Amino acid sequence: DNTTVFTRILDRLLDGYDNRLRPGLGERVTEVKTDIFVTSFGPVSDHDMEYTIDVFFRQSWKDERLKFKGPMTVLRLNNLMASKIWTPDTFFHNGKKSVAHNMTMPNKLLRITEDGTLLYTMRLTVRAECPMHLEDFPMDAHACPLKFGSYAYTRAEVVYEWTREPARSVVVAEDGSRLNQYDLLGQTVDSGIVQSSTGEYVVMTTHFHLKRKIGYFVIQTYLPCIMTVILSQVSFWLNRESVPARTVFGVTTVLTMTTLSISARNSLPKVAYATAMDWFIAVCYAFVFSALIEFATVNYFTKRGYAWDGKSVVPEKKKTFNSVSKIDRLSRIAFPLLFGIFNLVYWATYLNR
Amino acid sequence: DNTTVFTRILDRLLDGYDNRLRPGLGERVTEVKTDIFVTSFGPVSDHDMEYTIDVFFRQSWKDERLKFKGPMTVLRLNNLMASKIWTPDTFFHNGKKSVAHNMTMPNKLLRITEDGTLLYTMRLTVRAECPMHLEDFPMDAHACPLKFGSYAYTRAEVVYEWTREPARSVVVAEDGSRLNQYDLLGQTVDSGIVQSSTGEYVVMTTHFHLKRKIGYFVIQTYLPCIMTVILSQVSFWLNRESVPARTVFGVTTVLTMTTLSISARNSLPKVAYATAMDWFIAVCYAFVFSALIEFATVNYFTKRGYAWDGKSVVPEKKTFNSVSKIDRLSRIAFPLLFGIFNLVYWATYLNR
Amino acid sequence: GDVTVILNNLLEGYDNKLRPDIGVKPTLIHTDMYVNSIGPVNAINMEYTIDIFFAQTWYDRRLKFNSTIKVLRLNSNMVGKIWIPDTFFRNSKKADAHWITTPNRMLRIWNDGRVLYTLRLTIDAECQLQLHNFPMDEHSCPLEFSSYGYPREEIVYQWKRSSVEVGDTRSWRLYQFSFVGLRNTTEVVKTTSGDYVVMSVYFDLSRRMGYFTIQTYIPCTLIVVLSWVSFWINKDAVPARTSLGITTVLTMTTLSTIARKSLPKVSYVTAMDLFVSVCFIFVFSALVEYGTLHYFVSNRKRIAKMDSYARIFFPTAFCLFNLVYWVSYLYL
Amino acid sequence: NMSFVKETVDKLLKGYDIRLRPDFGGPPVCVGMNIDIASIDMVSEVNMDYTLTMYFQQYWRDKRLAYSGIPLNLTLDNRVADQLWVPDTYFLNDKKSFVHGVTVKNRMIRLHPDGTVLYGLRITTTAACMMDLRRYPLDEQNCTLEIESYGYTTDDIEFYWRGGDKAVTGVERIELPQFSIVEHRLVSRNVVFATGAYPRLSLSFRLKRNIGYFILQTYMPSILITILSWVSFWINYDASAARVALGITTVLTMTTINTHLRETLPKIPYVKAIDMYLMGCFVFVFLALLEYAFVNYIFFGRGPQRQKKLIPDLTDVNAIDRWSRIVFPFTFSLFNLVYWLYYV
Amino acid sequence: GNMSFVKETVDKLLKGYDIRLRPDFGGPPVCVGMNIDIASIDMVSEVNMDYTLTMYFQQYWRDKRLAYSGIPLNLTLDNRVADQLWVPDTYFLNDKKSFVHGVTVKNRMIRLHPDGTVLYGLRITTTAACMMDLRRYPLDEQNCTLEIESYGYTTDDIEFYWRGGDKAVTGVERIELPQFSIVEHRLVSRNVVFATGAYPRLSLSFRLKRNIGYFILQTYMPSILITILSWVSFWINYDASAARVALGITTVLTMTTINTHLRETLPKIPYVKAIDMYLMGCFVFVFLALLEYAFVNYIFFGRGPQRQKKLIPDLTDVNAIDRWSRIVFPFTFSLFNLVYWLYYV
Ligand SMILES: *[C@@H]1O[C@H](CO)[C@@H](O[C@@H]2O[C@H](CO)[C@@H](O[C@@H]3O[C@H](CO[C@H]4O[C@H](CO[C@H]5O[C@H](CO)[C@@H](O)[C@H](O)[C@@H]5O[C@H]5O[C@H](CO)[C@@H](O)[C@H](O)[C@@H]5O)[C@@H](O)[C@H](O[C@H]5O[C@H](CO)[C@@H](O)[C@H](O)[C@@H]5O)[C@@H]4O)[C@@H](O)[C@H](O[C@H]4O[C@H](CO)[C@@H](O)[C@H](O)[C@@H]4O[C@H]4O[C@H](CO)[C@@H](O)[C@H](O)[C@@H]4O[C@H]4O[C@H](CO)[C@@H](O)[C@H](O)[C@@H]4O)[C@@H]3O)[C@H](O)[C@H]2NC(C)=O)[C@H](O)[C@H]1NC(C)=O
Ligand SMILES: CCCCCCCC/C=C/CCCCCCCC(=O)O[C@H](COC(=O)CCCCCCCCCCCCCCC)COP(=O)(O)OC[C@@H](O)CO
Ligand SMILES: CCCCCCCC(=O)OC[C@H](COP(=O)(O)O[C@@H]1[C@H](O)[C@H](O)[C@@H](OP(=O)(O)O)[C@H](OP(=O)(O)O)[C@H]1O)OC(=O)CCCCCCC
Ligand SMILES: CCCCCCCC(=O)OC[C@H](COP(=O)(O)O[C@@H]1[C@H](O)[C@H](O)[C@@H](OP(=O)(O)O)[C@H](OP(=O)(O)O)[C@H]1O)OC(=O)CCCCCCC
Ligand SMILES: CCCCCCCCCCCC(=O)OC[C@H](COP(=O)([O-])O)OC(=O)CCCCCCCCCCC
Ligand SMILES: CCCCCCCCCCCCCCCC
Ligand SMILES: CCCCCC
Ligand SMILES: [Cl-]
Ligand SMILES: [Cl-]
Ligand SMILES: [Cl-]
Repeated sequence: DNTTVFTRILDRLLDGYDNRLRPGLGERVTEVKTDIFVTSFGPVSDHDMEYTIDVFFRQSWKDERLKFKGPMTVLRLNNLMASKIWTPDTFFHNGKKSVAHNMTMPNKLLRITEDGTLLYTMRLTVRAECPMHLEDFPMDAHACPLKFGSYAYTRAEVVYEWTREPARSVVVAEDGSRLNQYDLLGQTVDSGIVQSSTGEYVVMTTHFHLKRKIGYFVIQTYLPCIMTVILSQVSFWLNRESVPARTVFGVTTVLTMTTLSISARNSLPKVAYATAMDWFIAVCYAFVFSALIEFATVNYFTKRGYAWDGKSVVPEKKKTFNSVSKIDRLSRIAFPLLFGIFNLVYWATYLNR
Repeated sequence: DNTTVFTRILDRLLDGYDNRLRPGLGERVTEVKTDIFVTSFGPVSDHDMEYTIDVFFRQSWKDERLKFKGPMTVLRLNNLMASKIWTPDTFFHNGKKSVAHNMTMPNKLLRITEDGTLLYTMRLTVRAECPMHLEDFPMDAHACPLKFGSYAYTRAEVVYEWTREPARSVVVAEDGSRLNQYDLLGQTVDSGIVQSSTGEYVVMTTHFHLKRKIGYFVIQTYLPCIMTVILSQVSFWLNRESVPARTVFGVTTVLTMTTLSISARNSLPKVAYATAMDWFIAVCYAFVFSALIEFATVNYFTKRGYAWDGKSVVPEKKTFNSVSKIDRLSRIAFPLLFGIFNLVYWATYLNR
Repeated sequence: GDVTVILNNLLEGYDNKLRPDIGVKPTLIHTDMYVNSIGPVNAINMEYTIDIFFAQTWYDRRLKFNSTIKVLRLNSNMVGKIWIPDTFFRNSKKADAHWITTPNRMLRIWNDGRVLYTLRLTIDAECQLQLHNFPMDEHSCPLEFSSYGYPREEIVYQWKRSSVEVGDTRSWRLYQFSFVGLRNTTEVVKTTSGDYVVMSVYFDLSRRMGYFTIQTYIPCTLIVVLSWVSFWINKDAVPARTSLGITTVLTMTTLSTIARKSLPKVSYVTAMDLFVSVCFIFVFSALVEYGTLHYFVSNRKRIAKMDSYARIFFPTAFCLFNLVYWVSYLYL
Repeated sequence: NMSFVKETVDKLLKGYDIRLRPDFGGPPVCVGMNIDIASIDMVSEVNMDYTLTMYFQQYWRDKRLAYSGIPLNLTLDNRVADQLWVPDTYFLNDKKSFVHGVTVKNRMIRLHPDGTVLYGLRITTTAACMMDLRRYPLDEQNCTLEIESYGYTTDDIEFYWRGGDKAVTGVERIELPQFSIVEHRLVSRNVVFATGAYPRLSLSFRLKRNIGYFILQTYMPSILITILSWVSFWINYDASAARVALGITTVLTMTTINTHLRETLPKIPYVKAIDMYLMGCFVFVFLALLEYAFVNYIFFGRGPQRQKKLIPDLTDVNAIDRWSRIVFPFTFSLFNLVYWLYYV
Repeated sequence: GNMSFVKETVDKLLKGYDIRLRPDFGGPPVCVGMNIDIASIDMVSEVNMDYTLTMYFQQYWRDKRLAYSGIPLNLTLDNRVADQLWVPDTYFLNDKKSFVHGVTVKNRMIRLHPDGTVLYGLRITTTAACMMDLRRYPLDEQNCTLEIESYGYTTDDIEFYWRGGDKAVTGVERIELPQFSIVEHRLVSRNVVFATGAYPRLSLSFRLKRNIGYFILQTYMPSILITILSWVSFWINYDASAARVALGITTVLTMTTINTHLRETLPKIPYVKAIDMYLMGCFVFVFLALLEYAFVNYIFFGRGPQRQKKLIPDLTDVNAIDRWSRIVFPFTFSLFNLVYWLYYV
């Protein structure tokens, strides 16, 4: 049997090993090198201000107690032996009940080099806080953070560093994107120190930059509002004696704008400030209500309740007929031009920034 | 001491026992007698095509390694000692996510008779798949299955049987009903063999027969549709010169039928075929457009734009429009056809 | 190793089933709390979420040791080996610790026997809300904790002066509420098992009305203003003013229906309900005005000037009602 | 002294057999129980269940755990409960339950010098409660929690309420937004199964629904729409567009209100009390529209015939309108009086 | 075949067994043959972009340490022995959530054979990600895959293969999804290069075709019928402004409501779907129908007095415009339907 030597080496590895103590205790500071491979950037939840990310999290350190000699250079350790060895107690500061995958077996691995170098990899699904400012919604951008560090060990005991330079130490898979209404522009990587009542701790931070895609909201909200505003202006071209028809135009357009405003806010969380979409909806409501007020003003000055018969002739100022309203003729030009100017100003203001 | 022989027997019961091997391995087939007491038939989810059931599951078998002699005739084993012996690896073939209750303690019981007979009872909640065909919805009936058997042992190793006659081995409690829109007519019990890539396995099956209650949908969908259809016909009795009013009748009834059609399928899975309710809604929809098209045709043949003033006189054939003969015929034809359609529909669907 | 032998010696003869000073005096616990964030306030379920670092300090004479090392800093490995208080949150509906990547706990033992034990927790805590002044309501939500089994004669908890502390509240998940302040209290609660020292932290929250102004108040006011346009239309246009009236009434009914979606099914009148009901009364009266005007003008035959009177009366009454309502509910 | 207490506790657990009940060959163990209700969370009509948080305490004597020389109640660490026999209590109608586990398992074990054991748990449990909604929302419900022993019979274990009628406390402090607790009851009996008798305890609550929410949500909108339907009676008969618009709008609004109200709640097959009121309002508005349909038909289909030839009278639209004005409010008031006297 | 002899054999096999070493630790790679029996595919979700799948997952591999003689039958052992034996570190790469069923016991199978072959079976339900391209929705076809990989072992240690070839996966033909139909399934075996070393990989892919029957009843027919409803306006006289305006306003608002309501039950994708194109076309049709009457009314009541004072269809005659609309609107709608259905189907 050629496998007895390996069993002998594995049996004697943990002789006198105390896993309650970090490596190099009382002699130096434990050095942990970390790197992250994001296999997919999960969906972003605006209602919860949370985002999901599935990662391969790799840590590496040195433990002189676990040195060995033999024909083999690297030893793989099973889960039972890995639980009997000290490992860093890394945790995510802004975590929201992440999950460690356990199908078919615990998706983690521990390797030991002959010189005492430990490599420890695991597969995680991290849900993390991404607080948002939705003032520029739906044309806003965010920088979602991911911060992690040791829970119990201060900077005088355990310190974290990036394996490569910080830019290249977090690698995102090319095909690993699960975003529907966002674009991952890039990431920034940094490290620092955080104070607390228990002491000073090392923190490793990664910001992911996201930009919202406006395509869904253009179809959902903006275009119906524009069509409603255009529809309200069609009433200017009807004869002033069609009182019920123009009233129907006004009331139906106002009701449609109210319904659109109510439906539009269902996407966001219930924030207590106005977004960019709210201003657009408010201006469109103002235009529709102004069109109805214009009809009311026109109806105020209408004298006769009957329309033009069809056969009679109207002289210049027997049976007489109402004249075409001057308010209607001016409104036909004023309303579309002002709405177009407002659209130009709005889209220039919000898209450029 | 009085309470020392029991401790001695319990200690000596497990000496030399190997729980990795089934009873009679390599000598005979292990026979398991099974029975079920349904404490409550849980709700049925049409959208997910599944149902919940709460049961007391009883299994019994023979283990000659565990026979004993003493003052007692039957012993009870706690959860730890119960975990130290062999038990069947029974599982539900169509189960989705089952639960074994353990409040306050594990809801399990293991009893051993002096001859070596083991009785093992558990309390379970099982969510099981019940595929449904909804062509006759909401007047449809289903037979939801519950299948179970050994996961690892083939028919040559473990076989299941019913403790009594198969009909009498599954007992449903009288008060155990948590159904809201279904009636449990009964159940049928059977057993068989299933082939698979690993071998042949014994399967024990129980089909529960359910019939949907139509009361909810009659109020929710059918009566609004019938009222909308009746409403659309009221326009036949208004004078032909009231052009805006009859147009309002037509458009509003059309919108109501469209909304009802959209909302009818809300509480159903996205099946690719038409149910019985869809045909009823479609026929009512056709009736409403028939009424509106009738009004359009009547309006096409109206000459004068003014109605009959209360003072004038209409000479027999200032002139006035006569009452449309399309309206006079439509006043009876539309209700008669709708009544005949309802008679045919409810006759052909209530006894299918 | 020096630390290994010390740890081994400390655990020799230790019995974690027993308190320190089991039959001498009560065990004094000093508590401390860092609030990472106060999650959303779920008004429907009468609960709120909170994330904390919870720390407890006490003395154990069994853990004294003499050595050059003044303190041992340890991860969660030794937490299950020594006695720990059985602290629990009384008003908690659902709580959980954190276990990724490892258990988020920390232990520290000093040479004089002082033990510090900290852990990260996420707690859902019930908060009963009085919604009479909704959406201008303020609440004081508690978070209570005590020992489950040890009465006041055996364990006594205590605050560490500046005990409860918070970080950057701008990053919190509060949207409908703004954090005003907090306070701490201690008391004795009597149960069938004995008397227990219960310690509470009250967080004061004040609702932000900006969302509801957009959602309910502005649309209802706009519909009420729309109902007044009927007073300027010609009285001969019977279908037009009738259409205005019915459209305003239906829209107000729909707004009333959807205003209550966020709230729970309380059985009393909130401040929003009064506003919606008054708007309903005004639009209904606007329709009834034209009804009586039409009946007196045509169907039946100062009354003719009803539109002129209404043009002044309705806006003035609406403004007066708004002034009284807002002054009553905001200032007084 | 901790050394003496440690020695006593070690003595008690040495030789203890967890597999045997306190009096194995003797009379049955009398297990007293009491409950302290911390909260009653949402009572769901859709799921037909209610959630209950409680402190559940059991009391029983065990001679093996008696100790002397220590005049104290030894409150031990909760982990030692795994080393002692405890009753196999469970709940029949429970669907999902758990013991809270922060910061540690919310579990208490306390010994007394005479061998008495107090065992406490903090339990949140969802329990089934089938509801009869025929009188909804003017209905009362009776929701129960059953407590039983899984394995033992009356010859081995006996249950009783510790403190009699005062066993369950904290009920008066409960408040629900939608319900009011009017009464709670305790029952103890022995269910005679085929294999002997089993002890049973039962905690029942009677819940009365609050009507105030539904008055604002459904009843007042329906009444207001029905009153709106009567405005058509004061409009001139020849204004067909306005009256038809009123009638159609009111009818469709009533249908919409009924449908949206019935969207919630389970798909029960029978008619609720709210459904009766909504159907009555629908009938009233439908009759209001049919009134104008009849008036218009009478005018524009009998005037030419009456002129050529030459309860209220059927040949005068004004008389029909006046009769409707008088009769519709009176009939609606009578219907409301009959409805509200019947269900209250 | 006495139990005592089998007990002796089983004790002998597990004595000195090292769980930490693979079956052929010093030798060539150990070949693991996998096969799957699909029990059901439950919830294909566009909102979450994933699908749920329940299966019996079996792995076969030869272990010379476990070879036994004398007993001529295959030994099915209690499932708890799996913890005492080496098993492959297999995992699913695109898994979001999964578990092994655990009632009445852990649904796990260990079977040994005289030559040392080990069969290890698990009943697993898995939620797996599937990013769906919804441009042609609801006339779309989706490709959803399950990837199987080894966490730590490279090709020098473990090899994967589908045992039985194309027949490795079973039960696909018996699945009945209400919204989809399984057109094809494929098995792929390959070696990925994630670093300096090759890793085995297996892939089970399915191609799903969506059923159009639900959408025909839900979306297409109501929109077509509303579009047909608008054309009734062309048969009413020009002077009946209330009726025609009511008809047009009702049609356009109903189309807007349908379009808004439909899209809320799907993820907020930024691009235009096939259903959106149809709804937008119907909206344009009803909008043009209303603008037709607006133009007719304007022509009459704003160029009749001027033309009388002064003194494609003919722009002066309102009736000619109406008749032209009667002929042209159905024809154009039918042409649009033809072009739409030919392009996507
Ligand atoms: C009804 O039935 C239920 C189902 O059967 C039943 O449920 C369970 O109860 C048990 C016991 O009460 C629970 O077990 C405790 O769980 C703790 C962890 O809890 C969380 O995690 C589990 C999932 O857990 C595993 O996963 C965690 C990570 O989450 C790992 O940390 C664990 O090691 C373990 O590992 C595997 O899986 C991982 C992937 O998940 C892999 O990555 C990993 O590699 C492992 O393979 C969740 O399920 C929990 O959720 C639930 O519970 C909470 C609270 O109740 C609920 O709020 C929530 O909603 C969920 O319902 C939770 O999230 C364990 O830490 C704990 O084990 C400790 O203590 C015991 C002694 O009591 C020790 O024997 C044990 O070794 C553990 O610790 C030691 O370690 C601690 C911590 O480091 C030390 O402080 C301590 O000193 C001690 O150290 C000593 O010994 C070590 C031995 O090796 C040594 O190494 C040390 O160096 C030292 O010397 C315990 O297992 C279980 O979680 C419940 N849930 C389930 C699903 O089983 C329920 O109780 C029944 N109820 C009734 C009334 O009958
Ligand atoms: C139910 C109603 C049905 C109405 C339908 C009527 C039919 C006619 C309409 C067709 C709509 C066309 C839909 C266009 C596709 C939807 C919008 C879209 O996705 O295009 C983007 C540009 O958007 C943008 O510039 C944002 C700005 C576009 C705003 C367009 C509105 C023009 C309003 C002018 C005022 C006129 C007033 C009238 C005055 C006379 C492309 O960006 P890019 O690929 O880089 O992705 C980056 C990231 O932002 C996601 O896109
Ligand atoms: C919110 C309050 C707003 C108050 C606005 C108050 C607006 C205001 O001052 O109205 C007066 C007038 C109404 O004009 P309009 O054409 O509607 O009405 C004609 C006007 O009243 C003539 O005076 C009448 O002739 P006459 O004298 O009897 O011989 C003629 O009678 P008939 O021939 O039909 O019989 C009427 O039809 O409007 C403007 O000219 C302003 C145009 C630009 C207005 C701005 C447009 C954007
Ligand atoms: C169930 C349907 C029943 C239909 C049965 C069909 C009943 C049927 O035969 O009606 C004929 C109908 C028009 O009849 P309707 O009564 O509407 O119109 C009268 C008719 O045009 C007379 O000819 C006119 O008298 P005159 O001599 O010119 O002076 C009279 O004018 P006046 O007296 O006002 O001056 C008009 O009122 O023309 C069709 O094409 C109907 C297509 C039916 C399509 C049906 C659409 C659904
Ligand atoms: C299941 C099949 C049922 C079919 C039953 C059909 C019976 C009713 C059909 C109409 C028959 C009829 O014309 O006589 C009703 C009388 C006299 O009418 P006329 O022919 O002399 O103009 O005029 C009247 O007095 C009738 C009252 C009309 C009131 C207007 C509203 C009618 C509501 C219509 C509901 C669909
Ligand atoms: C935080 C203070 C907010 C004060 C209200 C801001 C209103 C901004 C205009 C948005 C109006 C809603 C859209 C129109 C609804 C018909
Ligand atoms: C503010 C709208 C004015 C309309 C023209 C008088
Ligand atoms: Cl996203
Ligand atoms: Cl049901
Ligand atoms: Cl909030």
